[PDB]
Amino acid sequence: EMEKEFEQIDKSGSWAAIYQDIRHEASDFPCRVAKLPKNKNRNRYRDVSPFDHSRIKLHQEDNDYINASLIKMEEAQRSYILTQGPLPNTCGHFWEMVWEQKSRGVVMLNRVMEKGSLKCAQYWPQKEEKEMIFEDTNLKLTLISEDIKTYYTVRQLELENLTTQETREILHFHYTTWPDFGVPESPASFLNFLFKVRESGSLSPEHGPVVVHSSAGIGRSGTFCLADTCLLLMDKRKDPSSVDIKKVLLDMRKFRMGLIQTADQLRFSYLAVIEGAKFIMGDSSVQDQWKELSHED
Ligand SMILES: N[C@@H](Cc1ccc(OP(=O)(O)O)cc1)C(=O)O
Repeated sequence: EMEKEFEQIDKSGSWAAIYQDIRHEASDFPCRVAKLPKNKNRNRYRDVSPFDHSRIKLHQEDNDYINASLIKMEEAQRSYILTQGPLPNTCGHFWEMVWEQKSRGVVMLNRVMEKGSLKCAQYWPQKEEKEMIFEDTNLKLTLISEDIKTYYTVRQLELENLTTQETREILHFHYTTWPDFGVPESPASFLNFLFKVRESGSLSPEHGPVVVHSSAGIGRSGTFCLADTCLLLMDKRKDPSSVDIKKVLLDMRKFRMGLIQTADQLRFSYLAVIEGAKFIMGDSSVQDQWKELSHED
């Protein structure tokens, strides 16, 4: 059980060590392209890059680079694209990637401004009268409507390939209360938000991979993804005990570096998967409790 392990680590107060071990066993693949001099201004953080093997390639004959990675979870049969918070010169690229990869949803786990600094460009329109047109990638983006809650907002955006005039609806799930390098207020609010994304179809296989991002695209992003895959893995068999969280986090780190930034985010991942397992096991009432506990309205 992950719960027995949880209790053992907790009793022994060894989340730091456990996490140092993950950091030490994590894959290390080259990030040659991320490091090319022509891509310097396309990376927000010097120490956070996409491995070449899993990076998302833009279909432009100019510079196909974007700081984004495809986390392809074989056994769980679910993919996600983790990316950094778009920079002012990479918002067109970001939306280009969304169009090309056929994503239906974008999960934003950070705020534009955090800790007195700009952690991500304002890459989507905050009002409907004012659409965005990314000239470099020939795309148009319009806010259609938004549903603001206490700690998150869900937006319905319309993305148009100005070249073909094809149009797509993109859902934007914005978690506005998760501290950079922190953990959510409670498993309840996080699971409530996670099920909002799930219930939307965004995570479905009929669509391209959902784009998940934070500021670096690894801390809060990794946390979100780890919990989801773990819950999906136990869902296929209705067997929470067959899931090894550390092992799952490690398979994910083969696709992108630094997934889950602190020992507490790791600990929070366990709490979230343990609590979410109640639902997986047939107690669907727990979903209503998360809503309550979340205090979304
Ligand atoms: N380690 C760098 C870059 C970094 C930023 C954010 C971060 O987490 P998040 O993916 O959750 O935005 C991880 C790393 C920083 O501390 O500024």
